[PDB]
Amino acid sequence: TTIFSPEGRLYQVEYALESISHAGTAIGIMASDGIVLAAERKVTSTLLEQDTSTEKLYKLNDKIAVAVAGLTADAEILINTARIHAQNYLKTYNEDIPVEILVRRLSDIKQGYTQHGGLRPFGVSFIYAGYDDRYGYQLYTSNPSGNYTGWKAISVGANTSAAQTLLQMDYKDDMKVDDAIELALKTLSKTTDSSALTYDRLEFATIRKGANDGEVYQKIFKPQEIKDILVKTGITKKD
Amino acid sequence: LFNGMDSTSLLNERLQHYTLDYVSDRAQHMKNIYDPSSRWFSRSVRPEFPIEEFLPYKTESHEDQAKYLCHVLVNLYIAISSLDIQGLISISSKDLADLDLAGPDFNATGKITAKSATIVNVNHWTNELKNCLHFDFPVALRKSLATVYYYLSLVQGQKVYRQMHVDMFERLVSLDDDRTNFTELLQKQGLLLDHQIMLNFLCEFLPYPDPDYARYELSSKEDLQLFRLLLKHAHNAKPFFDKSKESLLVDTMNFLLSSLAPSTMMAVMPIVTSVVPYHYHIHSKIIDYFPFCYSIWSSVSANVAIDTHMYDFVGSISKDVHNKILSSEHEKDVVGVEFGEFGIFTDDQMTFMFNRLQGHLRTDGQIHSYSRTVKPFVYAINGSKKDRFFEKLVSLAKAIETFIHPSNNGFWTKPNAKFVHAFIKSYHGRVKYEEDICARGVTNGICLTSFCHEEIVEIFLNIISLGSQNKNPDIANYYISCFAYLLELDPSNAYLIYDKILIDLYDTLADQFINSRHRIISSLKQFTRVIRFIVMDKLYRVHITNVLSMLVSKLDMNDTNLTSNLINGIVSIAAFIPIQDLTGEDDYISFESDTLPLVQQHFYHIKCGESSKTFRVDDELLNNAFKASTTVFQSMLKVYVEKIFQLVDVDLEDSLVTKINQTTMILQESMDDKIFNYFASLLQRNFWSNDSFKEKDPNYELVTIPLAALVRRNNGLSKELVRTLLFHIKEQIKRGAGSVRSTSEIQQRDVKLVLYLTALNDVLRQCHESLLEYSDELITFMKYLYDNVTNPPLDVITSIVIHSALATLCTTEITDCRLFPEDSKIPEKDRWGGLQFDPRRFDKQHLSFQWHVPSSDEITLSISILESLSEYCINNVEELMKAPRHDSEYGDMIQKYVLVMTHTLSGSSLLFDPDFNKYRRDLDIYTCNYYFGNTTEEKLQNPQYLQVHRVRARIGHFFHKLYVFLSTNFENNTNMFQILLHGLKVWFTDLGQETVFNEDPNAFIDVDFLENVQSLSHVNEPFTRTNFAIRANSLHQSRVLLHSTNRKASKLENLLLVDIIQLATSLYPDIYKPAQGTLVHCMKQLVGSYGVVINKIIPSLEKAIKDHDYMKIQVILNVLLIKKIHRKLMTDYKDIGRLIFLLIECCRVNELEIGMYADKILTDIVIGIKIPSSVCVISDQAFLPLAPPDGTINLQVEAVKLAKKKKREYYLSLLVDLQDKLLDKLDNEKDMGWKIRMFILRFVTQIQSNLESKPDKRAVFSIISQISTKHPEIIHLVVKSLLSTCNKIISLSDYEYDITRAYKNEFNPSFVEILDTSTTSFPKTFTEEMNNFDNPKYFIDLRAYVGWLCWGRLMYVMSPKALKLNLRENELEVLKTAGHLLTREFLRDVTMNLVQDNETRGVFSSGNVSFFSLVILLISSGFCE
Amino acid sequence: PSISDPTTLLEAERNDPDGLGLPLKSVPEKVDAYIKKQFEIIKNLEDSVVGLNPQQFIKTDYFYRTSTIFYWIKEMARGPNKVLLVPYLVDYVLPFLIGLVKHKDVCALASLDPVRLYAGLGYMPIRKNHVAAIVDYVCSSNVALSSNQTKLQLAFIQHFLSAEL
Repeated sequence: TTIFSPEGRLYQVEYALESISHAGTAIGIMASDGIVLAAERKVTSTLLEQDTSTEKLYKLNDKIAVAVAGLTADAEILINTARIHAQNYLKTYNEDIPVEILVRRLSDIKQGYTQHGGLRPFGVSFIYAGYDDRYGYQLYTSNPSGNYTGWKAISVGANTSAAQTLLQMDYKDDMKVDDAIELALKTLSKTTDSSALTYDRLEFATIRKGANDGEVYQKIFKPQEIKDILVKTGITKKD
Repeated sequence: LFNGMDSTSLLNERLQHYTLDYVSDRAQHMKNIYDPSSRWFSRSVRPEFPIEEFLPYKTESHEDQAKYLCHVLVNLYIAISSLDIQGLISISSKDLADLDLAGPDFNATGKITAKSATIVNVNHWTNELKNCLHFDFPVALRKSLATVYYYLSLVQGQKVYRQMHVDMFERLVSLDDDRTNFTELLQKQGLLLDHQIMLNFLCEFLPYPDPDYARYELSSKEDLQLFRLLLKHAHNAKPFFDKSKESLLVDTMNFLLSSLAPSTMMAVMPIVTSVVPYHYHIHSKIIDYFPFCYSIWSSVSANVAIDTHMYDFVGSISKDVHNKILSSEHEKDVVGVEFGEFGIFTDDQMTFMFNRLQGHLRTDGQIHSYSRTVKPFVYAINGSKKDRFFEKLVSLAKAIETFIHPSNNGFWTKPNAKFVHAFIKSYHGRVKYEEDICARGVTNGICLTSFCHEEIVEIFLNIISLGSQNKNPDIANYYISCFAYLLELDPSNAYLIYDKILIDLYDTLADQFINSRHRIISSLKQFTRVIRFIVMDKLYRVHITNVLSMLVSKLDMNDTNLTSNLINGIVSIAAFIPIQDLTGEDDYISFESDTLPLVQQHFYHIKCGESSKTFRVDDELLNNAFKASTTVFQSMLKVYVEKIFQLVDVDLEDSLVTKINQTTMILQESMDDKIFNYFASLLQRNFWSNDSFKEKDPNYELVTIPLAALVRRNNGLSKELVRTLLFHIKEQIKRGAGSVRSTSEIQQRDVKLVLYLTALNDVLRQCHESLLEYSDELITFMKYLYDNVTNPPLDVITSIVIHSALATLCTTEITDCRLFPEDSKIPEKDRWGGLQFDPRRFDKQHLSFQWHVPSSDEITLSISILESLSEYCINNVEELMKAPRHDSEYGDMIQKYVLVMTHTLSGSSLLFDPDFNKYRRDLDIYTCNYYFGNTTEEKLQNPQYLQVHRVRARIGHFFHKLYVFLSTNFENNTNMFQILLHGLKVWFTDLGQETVFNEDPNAFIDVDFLENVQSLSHVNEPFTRTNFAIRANSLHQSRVLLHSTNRKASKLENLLLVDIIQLATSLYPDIYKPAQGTLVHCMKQLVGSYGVVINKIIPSLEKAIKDHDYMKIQVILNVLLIKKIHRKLMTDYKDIGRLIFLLIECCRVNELEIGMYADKILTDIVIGIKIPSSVCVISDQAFLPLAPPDGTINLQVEAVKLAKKKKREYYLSLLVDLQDKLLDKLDNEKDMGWKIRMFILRFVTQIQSNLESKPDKRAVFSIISQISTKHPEIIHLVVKSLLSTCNKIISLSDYEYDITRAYKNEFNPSFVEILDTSTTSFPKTFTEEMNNFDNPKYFIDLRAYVGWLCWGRLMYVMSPKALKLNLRENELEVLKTAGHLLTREFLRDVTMNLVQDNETRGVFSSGNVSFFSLVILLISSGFCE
Repeated sequence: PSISDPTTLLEAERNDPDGLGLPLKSVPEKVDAYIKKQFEIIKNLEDSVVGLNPQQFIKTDYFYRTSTIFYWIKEMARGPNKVLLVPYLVDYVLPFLIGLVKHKDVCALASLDPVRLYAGLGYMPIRKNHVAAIVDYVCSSNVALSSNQTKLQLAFIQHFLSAEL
């Protein structure tokens, strides 16, 4: 009902934070030449359509992606608002939206749903990723409170604490995107509740530069490409 | 028989040693059992209601109760003198050669036959003795048992079930068991118990000089729970500490006083309250420590932790001196302790406590236990010098009066409500304690007078009036509960309480409070509490039938809460009053012309402002107005039935529907035959001529349970009621009811058919022998009902007809619950209160109940119905087994006959017998009434016993023939598997007792409901004939449900259990969840059944993992998580080995949520149980009191010591083997991820940290090498497991390889020395030693306490000289293996990984500090480089 | 108290005929004289503040002494030390606290609360011996008190009488 606890703390935000603390794990890592996003997906359903095109990971425009921990129903309302804002910026300025302007845009909407008592807050945590000329490769996180922070590597959702410790000891400022592929897969295999990692339990993506000077490219990996980085990395659930 | 107890002359000398050598006459034994001067004397008070003499069959002989107890005591002795107080080793009857059971270890249930098996578990045989305590045994055998359960409750070294052992001593020393104070009888027998074993165990909760050797610490929840449990045992045993040891009080105080400091306050104060006895010698008295308690208490603010122990102390000392002054024993025990104005309290102490008492009710709320708080004040009052005490109580009540008032809610409300209730309850407990001394002796003049009960009403009447109007209804109930205690004192002031409750009750029923729902509800609550006292007084009794008809006419279909409070009043009126016309053919009498005039005059007098003591009327007018009051009952019942038919359509709660059935039946049992005949002809006319079954889901029970209660009272009504019902059933089937299919709902076209069928089911369950008349007709109607209706929801109802028909014929139960019997018993018509407060309430001529005991004609009908309806259903399904169809009809037909075959097994359930499979001793203490006889000899010499068993078997064989049919043709079809599983559940469970249909609402009055209505605190059996009747019914019912059904299989149970195990493993949730519940129940029924279940589930998981049978694997892991299977895994070392490797293979199945369930099971297997190696620190008095005279039992306890020892070692060789096979898997598999790798670490850590387990350097190397995984949590687990393995090696040196020193007080390690602080200059030696940094003479790590208040005890201290280890070779090699791997590089990357995990938490860990302290030992010992 | 013997403790507590024993804790005589000397230093330093405004009162040695003894009383009045303070009530502590109440702007510049402290001292565990001296002190009429001090004395007599019902 958006009233303070006597400590000056918001009960609804704390309960929304309890909800996302169950909501599946996501890791993001910022290499010297690209960003990696990975998310672990609890497929307890055989008849759920794996090889559906998205669940945890989404495009916001041609150079920005997100991972979702939380309610996917809540996330998709924010994701569409961010997509509309990215194209409305591109229409106005003829230029691609800077990552800080969009990440904090979704952090200002999520704060409003925490102040007015007719609205429940959004049960979603986002690990944003992208490139722009103002900064370069940027990795941000945002949570049900409307707080947002810049990171070199971060986890959200379940098992955050184990994942942050594993990131901290292996992360290097000068590492390449293929080292961040390896690291994010290792971290998730060293954090997972499921017995071993496999291509349908895993959502993956990258924000590389490629060979051509003007390019930045956002491969949100199809299952067969994820099977290749799995067998190359030594996670290798292979015949 | 292992025990030797088959010998007649050993039984004879055992019986005589246990003093169970009773005289063979019932009459002479029942005489000398209550004679203080007799060899066999178990009770000082004779029971007023001998509840087992009112049964219609021969309960077991005192000779056979003696025989049963003697068997229990030799087996309880063998269990304790064999030293296995944890019970887990599970010695087999096979281990007798070298010269299978579940439940009892925690949360036990009793297998009450003394059969050929001997189990040697202390937890099993104490549960048998808890059941034996239902009968009697001499106080000299009670002395022995109180001695045993004292020392057996103080055992150390293993994980005993201490809580039921403490509660066993508490039952043996009871202050009230049928008004007998067994502590004072045991004190007269000369029971003496050792305070030093208790005091020492409580002193293990004091701070120990080395942090590493402190055996118990508060804040840890298990040790806090253990402390609270031993404190309870210290309180219960305190009265048996020896009077003649004159120094005991002063020496125990001298020890505890000197131990008192801020660190020890929370231990020492409860130890002082609990252990120190109240002895009163010429020189030393417990009252000398009042100045000391007032010194602690007077110097601190009100705090719950300090205040609860000192109210308990001074309260129980006050109660003891008061009790000793009233008893004759004060000339021995309290001479020179005079009772004063305030008891033992001086004026300043009582002035202080009254100030401290209001200090909590008005300012700080610091009370926890109110019954302890009020006890100094209740036992302060001198009944001959009272005026200065009552002057403090009027001024206490005046201080708190404003904090009671209903608009003043806050923190003080719960304090005040509970203080008022506890003071009034406790004062009434004092009054009724000393009234009982007065009744058989003399009055001391410290005893309270009438003037004191008057003064108490004058103080508390306004308080109870204000507090009963509270906004919280549980707070209001505390004050409303006080009125009954104030009326039970019989004060001269009692008119003040009755006048108030009449005024408010007339003002509610006249709608004067219509805006104020708390006045409506609280006045109904107040009136309900006092009906039983208003009924006895000749003036206020004129009001009750006027109130009864006003309550009945006010019953409501909208307000379910008002209806509940009206029904409380109506049943409370009904339970105490005879619903009878008392008019003497006085043709002048009328309610309108005598009663209602006088009621208006009394009410008008009372409401003017006058007391009822001013109201004058002739006894002639009063008796005419009372007699006239009884003529109004038939019009009240007309409105009652009319309201009951309106409640059939209301959306009621099950609790209120049940309460409405209870009031309707209590009314019927209170009627004379005149009023009841009118009500019975009124309950059947309205039933046929109703407009009252309209809604989707009617309350059929509200009319059909009343019709069945008519038929319970009068068998003659059944013929026309049943005949008319079955005519109305046949008509509804002809109109097409039940001919349109639906599933999970009764259609609205079927509601009248459901009414007549449920009315038929209920009426049949009460027909008893009236069924013989129309039995043929009912059987031919039952066939017709199975032929003509096929809707699945109606099959459950139509099949329950046979249950109810069969059940009546073979059930033993009370027919008569009447308030007054027969229309023909001797009590005069002056009986308006139900004899509740008379001596003749207990009279055998008042309590001549009448029972349905089954006839030979009714059993012959029962067997005839059973075999006819079962043959019918077998033959009908077998004709559908030819040519199956997938049609919806085909399934619903199969379900019907299978359902019918489940309700022929119910009801006839009382004819089956668990022991039939043994035939082709056994002392059953509970003699549930059987028909074929209690002996094997009787049972098999009746051909109806064999005929009944033949049918059970033939229905069971049909359920297997059906399971193969359904699994081959219809393996998807869930509802007929659910019906089959319910058929199998009933077939496995209901042998000789009824377990389904046991707890659902029925046409007997509820014993808990009538006990809640008629029970009154500190009053003995304040009950009427209805309540005595249903208590005698409850007794026989208990014996039937306490009769043990555990048995060994006959091949048919195994075939059917294997089908239950298959269905429990099935892939459909709707089959497996029922089947797993059935499996739990069928395991309870069979011995060794867990072995048969795990023998099937382990191979099946192995086959499923091989086959990639995802779905089945997760179902199997849900079977392993069944509490009964899961708990048995922990104590099953032979199959846990193969289970663990199979769960490790399951931990790499990536599908569904498998691996996550196997991880949960493996996480729980880390709480597996180890066996202490000869770690049993016990007194010989834990078993020597029960040692029989004979030479043979010594040799048998020596045999069990040896055999069990081998089993313990065999379980310790399986865990060592499993450790080695997991470490093998840990080193061999370089790629095993982390969750599984961390399962080998925790499991090996638990085996390597236990003191019984031998050290192993490969464990240490393998666990240390997991640093190389770089996983944070594996590194945390490695430092913790290294530390735990080395703290064991260190302690193996300090205990000097004698593991038992770990569990002995009076052993202190060689680095601990004992200082005598009594020495003549020690107080200054300590302050100059505590200043000494240069050359310390000793040290005190942890916390000091000795010398804060005073010196004088032994202080434990740590010496200056360093801890050099005196280890042996194997221990030296493991520490050198750690020290060799404790490299600079290992330390560097351990510490770096602790730094990086702590980056967000920023905590300080004592586990890391003790790791550097361990490294320093390896450095200083030269093991580390 | 660190009594040399359990029986010497028992005799010493039985020696008061009222059956309430000695105080559980007591200040040793040199420590007692140190405590009393801090208040006598404050009483002699009163001359150094007679003329001056709160802003420079905050800069005096008298105020630094007073602010320290406030924090000492306030910490002694919590937890296990209230009994140590009841011997100093009528001679030093209560006279000191009504003394502070005249300086209401000094109690605003420094966040002191003599009112809440003194009123709260009425709830301390006061012995039967001390009740009569507390009563004679609060029942002493001095015309030297301003309304704030006399209504504080009534506020004490409110939380004292209610805590002495």
